[PDB]
Amino acid sequence: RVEPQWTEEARIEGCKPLTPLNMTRSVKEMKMDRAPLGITRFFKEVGYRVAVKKGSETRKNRFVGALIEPLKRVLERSHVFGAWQLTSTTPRAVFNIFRSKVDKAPRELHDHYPGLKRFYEILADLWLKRVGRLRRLSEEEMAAAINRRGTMGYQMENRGYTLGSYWDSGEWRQDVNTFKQSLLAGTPTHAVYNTTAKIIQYLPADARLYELRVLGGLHKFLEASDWSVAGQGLYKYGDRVKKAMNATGAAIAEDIAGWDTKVSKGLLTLEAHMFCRLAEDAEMEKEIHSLYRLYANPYMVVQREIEGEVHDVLLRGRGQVSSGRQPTYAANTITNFVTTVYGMARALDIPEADWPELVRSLTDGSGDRRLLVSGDDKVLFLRGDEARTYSKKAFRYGNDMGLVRKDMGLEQESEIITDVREISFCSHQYWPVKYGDEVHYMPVRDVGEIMAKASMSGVYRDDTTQEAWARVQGFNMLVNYHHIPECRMLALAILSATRVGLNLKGIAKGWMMDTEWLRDDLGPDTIHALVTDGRTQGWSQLGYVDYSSRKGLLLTPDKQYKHWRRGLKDTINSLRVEGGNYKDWMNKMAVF
Amino acid sequence: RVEPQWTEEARIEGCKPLTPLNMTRSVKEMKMDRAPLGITRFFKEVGYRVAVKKGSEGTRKNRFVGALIEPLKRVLERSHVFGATTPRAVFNIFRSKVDKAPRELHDHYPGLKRFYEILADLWLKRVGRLRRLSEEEMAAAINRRGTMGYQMENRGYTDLGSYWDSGEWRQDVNTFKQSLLAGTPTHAVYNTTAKKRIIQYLPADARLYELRVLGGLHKFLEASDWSVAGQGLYKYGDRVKKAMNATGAAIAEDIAGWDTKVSKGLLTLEAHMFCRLAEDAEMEKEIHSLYRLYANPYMVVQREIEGEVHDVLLRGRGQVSSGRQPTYAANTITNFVTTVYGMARALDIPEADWPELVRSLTDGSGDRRLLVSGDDKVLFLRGDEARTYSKKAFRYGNDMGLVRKDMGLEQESEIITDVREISFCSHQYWPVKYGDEVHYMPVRDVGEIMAKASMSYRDDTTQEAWARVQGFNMLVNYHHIPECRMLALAILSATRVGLNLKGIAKGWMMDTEWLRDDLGPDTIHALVTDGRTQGWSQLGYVDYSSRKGLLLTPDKQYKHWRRGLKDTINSLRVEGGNYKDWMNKMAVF
Repeated sequence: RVEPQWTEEARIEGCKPLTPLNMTRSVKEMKMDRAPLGITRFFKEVGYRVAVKKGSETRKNRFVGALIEPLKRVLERSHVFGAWQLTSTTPRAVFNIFRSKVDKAPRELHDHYPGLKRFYEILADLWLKRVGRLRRLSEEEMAAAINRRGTMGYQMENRGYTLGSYWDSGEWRQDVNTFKQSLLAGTPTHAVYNTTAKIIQYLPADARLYELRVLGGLHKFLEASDWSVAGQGLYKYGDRVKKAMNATGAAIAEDIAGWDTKVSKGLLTLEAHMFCRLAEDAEMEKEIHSLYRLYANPYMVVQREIEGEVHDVLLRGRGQVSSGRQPTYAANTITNFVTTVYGMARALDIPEADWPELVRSLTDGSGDRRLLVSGDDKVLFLRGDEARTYSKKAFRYGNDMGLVRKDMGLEQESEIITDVREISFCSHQYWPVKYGDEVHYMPVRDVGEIMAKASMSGVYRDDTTQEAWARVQGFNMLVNYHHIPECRMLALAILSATRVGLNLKGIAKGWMMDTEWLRDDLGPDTIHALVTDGRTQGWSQLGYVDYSSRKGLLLTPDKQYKHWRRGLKDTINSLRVEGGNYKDWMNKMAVF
Repeated sequence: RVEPQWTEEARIEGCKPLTPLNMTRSVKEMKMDRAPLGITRFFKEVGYRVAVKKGSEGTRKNRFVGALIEPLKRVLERSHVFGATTPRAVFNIFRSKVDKAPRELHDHYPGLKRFYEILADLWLKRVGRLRRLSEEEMAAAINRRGTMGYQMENRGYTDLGSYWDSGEWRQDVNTFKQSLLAGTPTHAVYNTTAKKRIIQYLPADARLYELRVLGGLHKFLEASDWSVAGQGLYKYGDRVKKAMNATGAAIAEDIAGWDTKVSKGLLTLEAHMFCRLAEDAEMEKEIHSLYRLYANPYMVVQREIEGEVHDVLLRGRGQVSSGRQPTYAANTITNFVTTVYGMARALDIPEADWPELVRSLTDGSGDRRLLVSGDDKVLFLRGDEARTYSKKAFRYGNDMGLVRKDMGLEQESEIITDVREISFCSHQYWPVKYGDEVHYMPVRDVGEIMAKASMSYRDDTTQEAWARVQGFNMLVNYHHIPECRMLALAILSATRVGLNLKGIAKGWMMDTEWLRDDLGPDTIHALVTDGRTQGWSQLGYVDYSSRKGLLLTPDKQYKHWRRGLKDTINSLRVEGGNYKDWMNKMAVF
């Protein structure tokens, strides 16, 4: 049907264009048994196979699901609970979703690249003074970050055991090394992204290792900058927000709808060029620029159903951001920060001569302008009069680049936030909680979502791997939500109904970062050392949210709520295995 | 006066001789001017400098710990080993402790080569080849607070840890790698430190080199049931008790001054075994070249003759150095092999049966088990194979130059039966009940325990952190000793919450994961009984009837100390500091 046609990529002065590489080698590895059908709008098709693969995986946890069963009435009536009921998605839906979310052409033609280039450079200059050059990741740094439970792709489905399994075999070593030769020469292998739906776009197991080896060092600057929250956990997000409000007073927190599909190849060029000025050696400079030649103009495969014939459809795009690659989070955060500050300076009449200082003040954390970035999520903190000017003028600079704000008019003025408790960052709001003599702001979300992710899971041994997965969520719920009464009561029930001495740290190694507090000997002072650095101690000093705020996103202490609390004891015992080493009631650690 | 080493270095069939290296490069870095005096008997003198420097140090009593255990000083001195530098006196120590010629001539080398090889063969099949240590791996093991040596003291470098981060060691170690690999090695003279026991340390450049090649020896010792490398003192007891239950009779003999009694011939079987275990052929040259400096070494020691202090250069042969990363690993394997060889020769174990002995011992199967840690061992045998070993085996040791401490040269070994009287790593191991489980936990003279916590002035927030670190250690390893738990709890109550426990004093301490302010009873449970127990009320003690001798008795002075522990804690408490709630409420008053 429709055949794709798009505007030519604009070239940017002082930048190296990300020219496409010869991808004839990688398309060999897919084997389409037919010719294109051309039903896509942005993505040009190359061919379709027939019923080569399907997409399957998700069960409710017996331990968590039984503890929150008495609560299922209130959670569904007043909260976002049960909104994750989605069977293994049929290939028709994965196509209509791919056509209505990713089949969009980014805006690659706009005159904001000159200003955006200098902001990328000014950030690159500050980075080199205070952190240094981007050092490649060694073999030990990769292993700590790799997702051990990952599929290696159809392209290496034939090779053998399937990611952690092949990290121990040792076959990954020359994989990454053979890919350096393939990419810089321009004939890369295994460079077609795979598609999964639950649209995540993932690559084979190696090259991920190449990306992590070359672009995993971006983590250092984000940790060292007051505009990023890399490394720290949710329990520290709130006090960061409260610090920025006290200096500014007005906050603008806007989302971009489908950020991954709205990044242009030009932004991807200004990115590489910034990371080239950060590379350690000249060889690394070629490695970053050659990798972004594959990052831009990608190739991928998607399925469809078309009333009978499940197909395997290869497609190619331009300049879009890959959902499943590891170092994407770092790049997204940097390129968001840059695009946002550029529009801010353009709206506040900040002359270019003051731009080198603006980036330093924002990275150091001084001045009437503070910012907080984390992927597609940002909160801009500004002074009262500066925030009103940002509201009436700044959206024109975002819309030129193709970044349209979600649930808002194209030229609608930004909403100025006054109550710090109305600031949405990393899907959570932040409410004040009393810790002894100190008050800290702690992540609050709809309780329904919280409990839904603790119950809805892929397993490796069903039970006793499911039990371990239950208390691992129990520990997470106690560390990050001990201030919500419902979540501590549950977390302590989960910890009481699950066995002492399971492979907690060993299981869920890929997803779980900061696993230091995932141990059976955890106690109240463990959370204290995270929240207030140990300056507090005791269950009696671990505070809760205000009573007046125990509503809305959080549960109300009504008759149904009391009934669930009453039944928690019995349910814990109904879950306990005969003669298991079960910790004492962790529920005796909250006053009834 | 005379220097007649003339012990005619032995030759071993099938081994590469440890030929001496050209040390003309290293002696220049010593800047020696005067002529030898030749007071040494084994070590050959080359020259001495004049009073360039001396030695200064501070062994100070911790204000925090010392004040807590002061009411106990009366009884600790009456009944225990409590209360226990001059360049002149450093020399006369080194003359009576190190200035001894090792026995290099004996015909036990053929049999010892095979045992070195057959263990080298099992290790290749069960572990693999010896892999060099990466730079990260080197960091996790370096002692950050160490001197870099007199040769590099002039550079301005104040301590090893700070200039380990500079990265300039990489150029230092590679350039030094060329010298050692093909003659005229640089920075190759060992330097000496007093320890009131002469420590022999090598410059920071070489320390990193030996760690890069021979640091991976740790792994092989972790895979074998005859080492305790890696595991903490809280796991030593149960390892001893497991061996007793299969054998019944134990023999624990110490060698007096083991470092000074190893011969170069043993160092040749050492190097060659590690050469048979090296990953590549280049590593083989690296291990052998390093053992060319290890054998026939050079070193400088101070002395005071007629009121003149001198830096006296000397040279020996085939002795083992204290300050090396691979020395503990080597000394353990070397101790293991010389021991098993003697046991095979005394129990009449055919040479055709030796490959199974070394496997049974590594796997931990049979009526024959061994426990090795540096110069320390306990040989576990059956009741009647222990009677044969006691009467016949010392002759094989005495031939190799390894004479037993405080025993007759040919005196019969003493066969031990009571598990609680076995001595491994300066500790005995008494049975303690952890709920329904019983585990053997390390005991020792309490006088020696509490002394080390006191390091026996001035204060510093590192002196406070050093007391808290000693208090967490005392609580994990000696909570069964009642007095040590009370002291450990008193230390934890009088030390502030939130110091840099893990950061400072970390270099000597290994496995510091439980050094944390949120420690609690189940932290010790997860160590002793893998978490199968829980709660203070399940953290057991030694038998009351055994609260005597090595341990304190609950007499009037002990109770008096207990009463006064409350006020002493407070008297130490800084105003307005976050002090962990009385960790002493966790014991019965």
